[PDB]
Amino acid sequence: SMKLYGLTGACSFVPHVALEWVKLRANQDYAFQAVSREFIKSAEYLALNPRGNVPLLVDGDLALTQNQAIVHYLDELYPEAKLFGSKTARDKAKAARWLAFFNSDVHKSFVPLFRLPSYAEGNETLTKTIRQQSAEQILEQLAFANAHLENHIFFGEEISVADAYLYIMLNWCRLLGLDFSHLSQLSAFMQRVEADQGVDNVREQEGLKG
Amino acid sequence: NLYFQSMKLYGLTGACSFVPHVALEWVKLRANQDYAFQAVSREFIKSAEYLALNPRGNVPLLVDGDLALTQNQAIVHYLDELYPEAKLFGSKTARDKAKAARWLAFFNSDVHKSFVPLFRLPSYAEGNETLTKTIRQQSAEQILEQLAFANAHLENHIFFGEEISVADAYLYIMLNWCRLLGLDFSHLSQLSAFMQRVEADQGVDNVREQEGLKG
Ligand SMILES: N[C@@H](CCC(=O)N[C@@H](CS)C(=O)NCC(=O)O)C(=O)O
Ligand SMILES: N[C@@H](CCC(=O)N[C@@H](CS)C(=O)NCC(=O)O)C(=O)O
Ligand SMILES: [Cl-]
Repeated sequence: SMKLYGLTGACSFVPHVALEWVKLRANQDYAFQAVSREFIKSAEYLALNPRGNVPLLVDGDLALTQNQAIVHYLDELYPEAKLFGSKTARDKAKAARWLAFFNSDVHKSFVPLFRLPSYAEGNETLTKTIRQQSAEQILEQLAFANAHLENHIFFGEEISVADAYLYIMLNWCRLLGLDFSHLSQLSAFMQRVEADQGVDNVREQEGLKG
Repeated sequence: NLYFQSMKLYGLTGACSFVPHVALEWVKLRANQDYAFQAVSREFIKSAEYLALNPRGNVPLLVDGDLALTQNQAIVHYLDELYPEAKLFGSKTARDKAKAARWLAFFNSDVHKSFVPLFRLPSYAEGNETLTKTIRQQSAEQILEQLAFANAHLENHIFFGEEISVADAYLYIMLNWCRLLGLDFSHLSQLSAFMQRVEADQGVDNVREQEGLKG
Protein backbone atom coordinates (compact mmCIF):
# COMPACT_ATOMS: atom_id res chain seq x y z
CA SER A 1 0.00 0.00 0.00
CA MET A 2 1.30 3.43 -0.94
CA LYS A 3 2.28 6.07 1.57
CA LEU A 4 2.27 9.83 1.09
CA TYR A 5 4.35 12.20 3.20
CA GLY A 6 2.81 15.67 3.24
CA LEU A 7 2.69 19.00 5.08
CA THR A 8 -0.93 19.70 5.89
CA GLY A 9 -2.35 22.45 3.68
CA ALA A 10 0.77 22.61 1.49
CA CYS A 11 1.24 21.59 -2.15
CA SER A 12 1.25 17.89 -1.07
CA PHE A 13 -2.56 18.35 -0.69
CA VAL A 14 -2.79 17.67 -4.42
CA PRO A 15 -1.30 14.14 -4.49
CA HIS A 16 -3.25 13.52 -1.27
CA VAL A 17 -6.47 14.32 -3.18
CA ALA A 18 -5.27 12.13 -6.09
CA LEU A 19 -4.76 9.20 -3.70
CA GLU A 20 -8.18 9.71 -2.16
CA TRP A 21 -9.79 9.72 -5.63
CA VAL A 22 -7.94 6.46 -6.39
CA LYS A 23 -9.33 5.14 -3.09
CA LEU A 24 -12.94 6.16 -3.85
CA ARG A 25 -12.90 5.29 -7.55
CA ALA A 26 -10.52 2.31 -7.74
CA ASN A 27 -11.00 0.85 -4.23
CA GLN A 28 -7.31 1.12 -3.26
CA ASP A 29 -6.55 2.40 0.27
CA TYR A 30 -3.34 4.30 1.10
CA ALA A 31 -1.47 5.80 4.07
CA PHE A 32 -1.04 9.49 4.79
CA GLN A 33 1.82 10.66 6.97
CA ALA A 34 1.61 14.27 8.04
CA VAL A 35 5.06 15.69 8.67
CA SER A 36 6.40 18.72 10.47
CA ARG A 37 8.86 21.21 8.98
CA GLU A 38 11.29 19.91 11.64
CA PHE A 39 10.83 16.26 10.66
CA ILE A 40 11.51 16.91 6.96
CA LYS A 41 14.92 18.32 7.84
CA SER A 42 15.68 15.34 10.12
CA ALA A 43 18.37 12.77 9.33
CA GLU A 44 15.68 10.07 8.98
CA TYR A 45 13.60 11.94 6.42
CA LEU A 46 16.64 13.23 4.53
CA ALA A 47 17.66 9.58 3.96
CA LEU A 48 14.35 9.02 2.11
CA ASN A 49 14.26 12.41 0.37
CA PRO A 50 17.56 14.34 0.42
CA ARG A 51 15.71 17.44 -0.79
CA GLY A 52 13.99 17.67 2.61
CA ASN A 53 10.59 18.59 1.25
CA VAL A 54 7.21 17.17 0.29
CA PRO A 55 5.42 15.48 -1.37
CA LEU A 56 7.05 12.08 -1.20
CA LEU A 57 5.17 8.99 -2.38
CA VAL A 58 6.52 5.60 -1.25
CA ASP A 59 5.24 2.56 -3.18
CA GLY A 60 7.38 -0.42 -2.15
CA ASP A 61 10.99 0.21 -3.21
CA LEU A 62 9.85 3.28 -5.22
CA ALA A 63 10.42 6.64 -3.49
CA LEU A 64 8.88 9.20 -5.84
CA THR A 65 9.04 12.95 -5.43
CA GLN A 66 7.46 15.79 -7.43
CA ASN A 67 3.77 16.64 -7.54
CA GLN A 68 3.49 16.24 -11.33
CA ALA A 69 5.40 12.93 -11.45
CA ILE A 70 3.33 11.49 -8.61
CA VAL A 71 0.00 12.32 -10.20
CA HIS A 72 1.04 11.21 -13.72
CA TYR A 73 2.26 7.91 -12.16
CA LEU A 74 -1.06 7.35 -10.36
CA ASP A 75 -2.95 8.22 -13.57
CA GLU A 76 -0.97 5.54 -15.48
CA LEU A 77 -1.71 2.96 -12.78
CA TYR A 78 -5.39 3.96 -12.38
CA PRO A 79 -6.70 5.46 -15.64
CA GLU A 80 -10.28 4.73 -14.55
CA ALA A 81 -9.91 7.24 -11.66
CA LYS A 82 -9.80 10.12 -14.23
CA LEU A 83 -7.26 12.11 -12.18
CA PHE A 84 -6.86 14.56 -15.10
CA GLY A 85 -10.62 15.00 -15.60
CA SER A 86 -10.88 12.68 -18.62
CA LYS A 87 -9.62 9.46 -20.15
CA THR A 88 -8.80 10.97 -23.61
CA ALA A 89 -5.25 12.09 -24.43
CA ARG A 90 -6.13 15.60 -25.63
CA ASP A 91 -8.38 16.45 -22.69
CA LYS A 92 -5.92 14.98 -20.17
CA ALA A 93 -3.13 17.07 -21.68
CA LYS A 94 -5.18 20.25 -21.36
CA ALA A 95 -5.68 19.57 -17.64
CA ALA A 96 -2.01 18.59 -17.30
CA ARG A 97 -1.18 21.99 -18.86
CA TRP A 98 -3.05 23.77 -16.06
CA LEU A 99 -1.43 21.57 -13.41
CA ALA A 100 1.97 22.44 -14.85
CA PHE A 101 1.18 26.19 -14.95
CA PHE A 102 0.11 26.06 -11.31
CA ASN A 103 3.05 23.89 -10.17
CA SER A 104 5.90 25.47 -12.19
CA ASP A 105 4.83 29.06 -12.83
CA VAL A 106 2.29 30.10 -10.17
CA HIS A 107 3.51 28.26 -7.05
CA LYS A 108 6.81 29.89 -7.70
CA SER A 109 5.41 33.40 -7.19
CA PHE A 110 4.35 32.41 -3.65
CA VAL A 111 7.79 31.29 -2.53
CA PRO A 112 9.02 34.70 -1.34
CA LEU A 113 5.84 35.07 0.77
CA PHE A 114 6.69 31.83 2.61
CA ARG A 115 10.48 32.23 2.69
CA LEU A 116 12.07 35.64 2.03
CA PRO A 117 15.32 35.68 0.02
CA SER A 118 18.30 35.82 2.39
CA TYR A 119 19.53 39.09 0.89
CA ALA A 120 16.27 40.80 1.88
CA GLU A 121 16.19 39.77 5.57
CA GLY A 122 16.44 42.90 7.78
CA ASN A 123 15.87 45.30 4.87
CA GLU A 124 12.42 46.83 5.40
CA THR A 125 12.05 48.49 2.01
CA LEU A 126 13.36 45.53 0.00
CA THR A 127 11.21 43.08 1.96
CA LYS A 128 8.12 45.16 1.21
CA THR A 129 9.08 45.38 -2.47
CA ILE A 130 9.62 41.62 -2.80
CA ARG A 131 6.29 40.83 -1.12
CA GLN A 132 4.52 43.39 -3.33
CA GLN A 133 5.98 41.89 -6.51
CA SER A 134 4.91 38.40 -5.44
CA ALA A 135 1.38 39.60 -4.74
CA GLU A 136 1.19 41.34 -8.12
CA GLN A 137 2.54 38.29 -9.96
CA ILE A 138 0.06 35.97 -8.19
CA LEU A 139 -2.91 38.23 -8.93
CA GLU A 140 -1.94 38.45 -12.63
CA GLN A 141 -1.69 34.64 -12.80
CA LEU A 142 -4.98 34.16 -10.91
CA ALA A 143 -6.66 36.55 -13.41
CA PHE A 144 -5.61 34.15 -16.20
CA ALA A 145 -7.06 31.17 -14.35
CA ASN A 146 -10.19 33.16 -13.56
CA ALA A 147 -10.65 33.98 -17.28
CA HIS A 148 -10.63 30.28 -18.06
CA LEU A 149 -13.41 29.71 -15.52
CA GLU A 150 -15.63 32.20 -17.33
CA ASN A 151 -16.33 29.44 -19.89
CA HIS A 152 -15.51 26.20 -17.99
CA ILE A 153 -16.46 24.90 -14.55
CA PHE A 154 -13.16 23.05 -14.00
CA PHE A 155 -9.61 22.92 -15.37
CA GLY A 156 -10.47 19.43 -16.65
CA GLU A 157 -13.61 18.19 -18.41
CA GLU A 158 -14.46 16.91 -14.93
CA ILE A 159 -12.71 17.84 -11.70
CA SER A 160 -9.00 17.15 -11.82
CA VAL A 161 -5.66 17.43 -10.03
CA ALA A 162 -5.25 20.89 -11.66
CA ASP A 163 -8.39 22.03 -9.81
CA ALA A 164 -7.00 20.71 -6.54
CA TYR A 165 -3.79 22.67 -7.14
CA LEU A 166 -5.55 26.02 -7.79
CA TYR A 167 -7.85 25.34 -4.82
CA ILE A 168 -4.95 24.95 -2.39
CA MET A 169 -3.18 28.05 -3.70
CA LEU A 170 -6.40 30.03 -3.12
CA ASN A 171 -6.42 28.64 0.44
CA TRP A 172 -2.83 29.98 0.78
CA CYS A 173 -4.04 33.38 -0.45
CA ARG A 174 -6.74 33.42 2.24
CA LEU A 175 -4.13 32.51 4.90
CA LEU A 176 -1.72 35.22 3.63
CA GLY A 177 -4.51 37.83 3.36
CA LEU A 178 -4.07 38.16 -0.40
CA ASP A 179 -7.55 39.08 -1.60
CA PHE A 180 -8.95 37.78 -4.91
CA SER A 181 -12.59 38.92 -4.60
CA HIS A 182 -12.28 40.97 -7.79
CA LEU A 183 -11.83 37.73 -9.76
CA SER A 184 -15.50 36.84 -9.99
CA GLN A 185 -15.33 33.10 -10.76
CA LEU A 186 -12.95 32.00 -8.01
CA SER A 187 -15.35 31.90 -5.05
CA ALA A 188 -17.80 29.61 -6.88
CA PHE A 189 -14.89 27.49 -8.09
CA MET A 190 -13.79 26.96 -4.47
CA GLN A 191 -17.34 25.88 -3.53
CA ARG A 192 -17.49 23.38 -6.43
CA VAL A 193 -14.10 21.91 -5.46
CA GLU A 194 -15.13 21.71 -1.77
CA ALA A 195 -18.31 19.78 -2.79
CA ASP A 196 -16.24 16.89 -4.15
CA GLN A 197 -16.13 13.97 -1.69
CA GLY A 198 -12.45 13.24 -2.25
CA VAL A 199 -11.50 16.85 -1.61
CA ASP A 200 -13.78 16.97 1.45
CA ASN A 201 -12.17 13.87 2.95
CA VAL A 202 -8.68 15.25 2.44
CA ARG A 203 -9.58 18.68 3.85
CA GLU A 204 -10.83 16.81 6.94
CA GLN A 205 -7.68 14.69 7.25
CA GLU A 206 -5.37 17.74 6.84
CA GLY A 207 -7.34 19.91 9.31
CA LEU A 208 -8.25 22.50 6.69
CA LYS A 209 -11.89 23.16 7.53
CA GLY A 210 -12.93 26.32 9.39
CA ASN B 1 -2.75 14.92 -46.21
CA LEU B 2 -5.01 17.99 -46.58
CA TYR B 3 -7.03 17.21 -43.42
CA PHE B 4 -4.26 16.41 -40.94
CA GLN B 5 -1.11 18.46 -40.58
CA SER B 6 1.96 17.57 -38.67
CA MET B 7 2.27 18.90 -35.15
CA LYS B 8 3.99 22.28 -34.96
CA LEU B 9 6.32 23.40 -32.16
CA TYR B 10 7.03 27.07 -31.50
CA GLY B 11 10.36 27.47 -29.75
CA LEU B 12 13.16 29.87 -28.88
CA THR B 13 16.41 28.34 -30.14
CA GLY B 14 18.53 27.10 -27.25
CA ALA B 15 15.79 27.74 -24.65
CA CYS B 16 13.67 25.28 -22.64
CA SER B 17 11.60 24.56 -25.77
CA PHE B 18 14.65 22.51 -26.88
CA VAL B 19 13.21 19.70 -24.75
CA PRO B 20 9.91 19.15 -26.58
CA HIS B 21 11.87 19.73 -29.82
CA VAL B 22 14.05 16.74 -28.91
CA ALA B 23 10.85 14.78 -27.97
CA LEU B 24 9.31 15.50 -31.37
CA GLU B 25 12.58 14.46 -33.10
CA TRP B 26 12.57 11.19 -31.14
CA VAL B 27 8.94 10.61 -32.23
CA LYS B 28 10.08 11.28 -35.82
CA LEU B 29 13.03 8.90 -35.62
CA ARG B 30 11.38 6.11 -33.63
CA ALA B 31 7.73 6.37 -34.79
CA ASN B 32 8.16 7.84 -38.32
CA GLN B 33 6.04 10.93 -37.68
CA ASP B 34 7.39 14.21 -39.06
CA TYR B 35 6.70 17.56 -37.42
CA ALA B 36 7.17 21.28 -38.02
CA PHE B 37 9.49 23.53 -36.00
CA GLN B 38 8.95 27.28 -35.93
CA ALA B 39 11.78 29.24 -34.37
CA VAL B 40 10.45 32.43 -32.82
CA SER B 41 12.11 35.66 -31.64
CA ARG B 42 11.54 37.24 -28.22
CA GLU B 43 9.81 40.05 -30.14
CA PHE B 44 7.46 37.75 -32.09
CA ILE B 45 6.22 36.07 -28.88
CA LYS B 46 5.05 39.46 -27.57
CA SER B 47 3.30 40.17 -30.89
CA ALA B 48 -0.48 40.31 -31.29
CA GLU B 49 -0.52 37.29 -33.63
CA TYR B 50 1.35 35.08 -31.18
CA LEU B 51 -0.51 36.21 -28.06
CA ALA B 52 -3.68 35.06 -29.87
CA LEU B 53 -2.26 31.52 -29.88
CA ASN B 54 -0.53 31.79 -26.49
CA PRO B 55 -1.70 34.64 -24.17
CA ARG B 56 1.28 33.94 -21.88
CA GLY B 57 3.69 35.06 -24.63
CA ASN B 58 6.27 32.40 -24.11
CA VAL B 59 7.39 29.04 -25.38
CA PRO B 60 7.02 26.11 -25.85
CA LEU B 61 3.74 25.93 -27.69
CA LEU B 62 2.61 22.76 -29.46
CA VAL B 63 -0.19 23.02 -31.99
CA ASP B 64 -1.75 19.68 -33.03
CA GLY B 65 -4.88 20.39 -35.09
CA ASP B 66 -7.14 22.47 -32.77
CA LEU B 67 -5.16 21.65 -29.64
CA ALA B 68 -2.90 24.53 -28.58
CA LEU B 69 -0.85 22.99 -25.77
CA THR B 70 1.59 24.88 -23.54
CA GLN B 71 3.92 23.68 -20.71
CA ASN B 72 7.00 21.51 -21.25
CA GLN B 73 5.77 18.73 -18.94
CA ALA B 74 2.28 18.60 -20.44
CA ILE B 75 3.63 18.54 -24.00
CA VAL B 76 6.04 15.65 -23.31
CA HIS B 77 3.46 13.59 -21.33
CA TYR B 78 1.01 14.11 -24.22
CA LEU B 79 3.52 12.89 -26.82
CA ASP B 80 4.35 9.92 -24.57
CA GLU B 81 0.65 8.93 -24.40
CA LEU B 82 0.33 9.16 -28.20
CA TYR B 83 3.69 7.44 -28.90
CA PRO B 84 4.56 5.07 -26.03
CA GLU B 85 6.85 3.15 -28.41
CA ALA B 86 9.09 6.27 -28.57
CA LYS B 87 10.24 5.81 -24.94
CA LEU B 88 10.36 9.55 -24.32
CA PHE B 89 10.73 8.88 -20.56
CA GLY B 90 13.50 6.31 -21.13
CA SER B 91 11.32 3.24 -20.59
CA LYS B 92 7.84 1.82 -21.25
CA THR B 93 7.32 0.69 -17.60
CA ALA B 94 5.20 2.89 -15.27
CA ARG B 95 7.67 2.99 -12.35
CA ASP B 96 10.72 3.67 -14.56
CA LYS B 97 8.84 6.34 -16.51
CA ALA B 98 7.75 7.99 -13.24
CA LYS B 99 11.33 8.19 -12.00
CA ALA B 100 12.34 9.96 -15.21
CA ALA B 101 9.28 12.24 -14.96
CA ARG B 102 10.39 13.14 -11.45
CA TRP B 103 13.77 14.34 -12.77
CA LEU B 104 12.00 16.26 -15.56
CA ALA B 105 9.79 17.94 -12.95
CA PHE B 106 12.77 18.74 -10.72
CA PHE B 107 14.54 20.35 -13.68
CA ASN B 108 11.46 22.24 -15.01
CA SER B 109 9.80 23.30 -11.72
CA ASP B 110 12.72 23.69 -9.28
CA VAL B 111 16.02 24.15 -11.12
CA HIS B 112 14.97 26.23 -14.17
CA LYS B 113 13.61 28.98 -11.92
CA SER B 114 17.00 29.37 -10.20
CA PHE B 115 18.29 30.72 -13.53
CA VAL B 116 15.63 33.43 -13.80
CA PRO B 117 17.56 36.20 -11.99
CA LEU B 118 20.62 35.52 -14.19
CA PHE B 119 18.63 35.99 -17.42
CA ARG B 120 16.59 38.92 -16.07
CA LEU B 121 17.76 40.79 -13.00
CA PRO B 122 14.92 41.59 -10.56
CA SER B 123 13.81 45.17 -11.23
CA TYR B 124 14.59 46.34 -7.67
CA ALA B 125 18.31 45.54 -8.14
CA GLU B 126 18.71 47.59 -11.36
CA GLY B 127 21.35 50.27 -10.74
CA ASN B 128 22.39 48.72 -7.43
CA GLU B 129 25.83 47.24 -8.07
CA THR B 130 26.16 45.44 -4.73
CA LEU B 131 22.70 43.92 -4.67
CA THR B 132 23.11 42.84 -8.28
CA LYS B 133 26.32 40.96 -7.41
CA THR B 134 24.73 39.32 -4.34
CA ILE B 135 21.65 38.15 -6.31
CA ARG B 136 23.73 36.70 -9.14
CA GLN B 137 26.10 34.94 -6.71
CA GLN B 138 23.21 33.51 -4.68
CA SER B 139 21.45 32.30 -7.83
CA ALA B 140 24.70 30.70 -9.05
CA GLU B 141 25.10 28.95 -5.64
CA GLN B 142 21.49 27.68 -5.80
CA ILE B 143 21.98 26.31 -9.30
CA LEU B 144 25.25 24.54 -8.33
CA GLU B 145 23.60 22.96 -5.26
CA GLN B 146 20.82 21.63 -7.47
CA LEU B 147 23.32 20.42 -10.11
CA ALA B 148 25.28 18.63 -7.36
CA PHE B 149 22.12 16.58 -6.70
CA ALA B 150 21.90 15.65 -10.40
CA ASN B 151 25.63 14.87 -10.39
CA ALA B 152 25.14 12.46 -7.46
CA HIS B 153 22.51 10.54 -9.44
CA LEU B 154 24.98 10.19 -12.31
CA GLU B 155 27.47 8.51 -9.94
CA ASN B 156 25.61 5.25 -10.54
CA HIS B 157 23.30 5.90 -13.51
CA ILE B 158 24.16 6.69 -17.11
CA PHE B 159 21.01 8.81 -17.69
CA PHE B 160 17.98 10.20 -15.83
CA GLY B 161 15.86 7.57 -17.52
CA GLU B 162 16.85 3.89 -17.91
CA GLU B 163 17.71 4.98 -21.43
CA ILE B 164 18.06 8.63 -22.56
CA SER B 165 14.97 10.66 -21.82
CA VAL B 166 13.34 14.09 -21.94
CA ALA B 167 14.79 14.60 -18.44
CA ASP B 168 18.31 14.25 -19.85
CA ALA B 169 17.44 16.77 -22.58
CA TYR B 170 16.30 19.23 -19.90
CA LEU B 171 19.48 18.98 -17.82
CA TYR B 172 21.54 19.12 -20.98
CA ILE B 173 20.09 22.46 -22.14
CA MET B 174 20.46 23.96 -18.65
CA LEU B 175 24.14 22.98 -18.64
CA ASN B 176 24.37 24.69 -22.06
CA TRP B 177 22.89 27.78 -20.35
CA CYS B 178 25.59 27.49 -17.67
CA ARG B 179 28.31 27.47 -20.34
CA LEU B 180 26.75 30.49 -22.08
CA LEU B 181 26.47 32.36 -18.77
CA GLY B 182 30.00 31.48 -17.61
CA LEU B 183 28.77 29.47 -14.60
CA ASP B 184 31.48 26.85 -13.96
CA PHE B 185 30.19 23.38 -12.98
CA SER B 186 33.43 21.51 -13.68
CA HIS B 187 33.83 20.50 -10.03
CA LEU B 188 30.75 18.26 -10.55
CA SER B 189 32.65 15.60 -12.43
CA GLN B 190 29.80 13.53 -13.96
CA LEU B 191 28.30 16.46 -15.84
CA SER B 192 30.78 16.97 -18.71
CA ALA B 193 30.78 13.26 -19.46
CA PHE B 194 26.95 13.31 -19.35
CA MET B 195 26.85 16.18 -21.90
CA GLN B 196 29.03 14.17 -24.28
CA ARG B 197 26.70 11.14 -23.98
CA VAL B 198 23.62 13.28 -24.63
CA GLU B 199 25.26 14.97 -27.63
CA ALA B 200 25.98 11.51 -29.11
CA ASP B 201 22.23 10.84 -29.40
CA GLN B 202 20.98 11.19 -32.99
CA GLY B 203 17.83 13.07 -32.06
CA VAL B 204 19.67 15.51 -29.81
CA ASP B 205 22.26 15.99 -32.56
CA ASN B 206 19.56 16.74 -35.12
CA VAL B 207 17.85 19.27 -32.91
CA ARG B 208 21.15 20.97 -31.96
CA GLU B 209 21.77 21.37 -35.71
CA GLN B 210 18.28 22.76 -36.38
CA GLU B 211 18.51 25.21 -33.46
CA GLY B 212 22.04 26.33 -34.33
CA LEU B 213 23.60 25.20 -31.03
CA LYS B 214 26.81 23.63 -32.37
CA GLY B 215 30.15 25.43 -32.06
N1 LIG C 1 8.62 20.99 -7.47
C1 LIG C 1 8.31 20.35 -6.17
C2 LIG C 1 8.18 21.46 -5.13
C3 LIG C 1 7.83 20.90 -3.76
C4 LIG C 1 7.77 22.01 -2.74
O1 LIG C 1 7.93 23.18 -3.06
N2 LIG C 1 7.49 21.65 -1.50
C5 LIG C 1 7.35 22.65 -0.46
C6 LIG C 1 5.89 23.03 -0.25
S1 LIG C 1 4.71 21.65 -0.31
C7 LIG C 1 7.91 22.18 0.84
O2 LIG C 1 7.98 20.99 1.07
N3 LIG C 1 8.31 23.14 1.68
C8 LIG C 1 8.87 22.82 2.98
C9 LIG C 1 10.38 22.81 2.93
O3 LIG C 1 10.94 22.78 1.82
O4 LIG C 1 11.01 22.84 4.01
C10 LIG C 1 7.05 19.54 -6.29
O5 LIG C 1 6.16 19.96 -7.06
O6 LIG C 1 6.93 18.48 -5.65
N1 LIG D 1 6.63 26.63 -17.04
C1 LIG D 1 6.85 26.94 -18.47
C2 LIG D 1 8.09 27.82 -18.56
C3 LIG D 1 8.32 28.40 -19.95
C4 LIG D 1 9.57 29.26 -20.00
O1 LIG D 1 10.24 29.46 -19.00
N2 LIG D 1 9.86 29.76 -21.20
C5 LIG D 1 11.00 30.63 -21.48
C6 LIG D 1 12.11 29.92 -22.25
S1 LIG D 1 13.30 29.02 -21.21
C7 LIG D 1 10.54 31.76 -22.35
O2 LIG D 1 9.58 31.61 -23.10
N3 LIG D 1 11.22 32.89 -22.28
C8 LIG D 1 10.82 34.03 -23.10
C9 LIG D 1 11.97 34.93 -23.47
O3 LIG D 1 13.14 34.54 -23.24
O4 LIG D 1 11.71 36.03 -23.99
C10 LIG D 1 6.99 25.66 -19.26
O5 LIG D 1 7.46 24.64 -18.70
O6 LIG D 1 6.62 25.63 -20.45
CL1 LIG E 1 0.93 28.24 -19.69
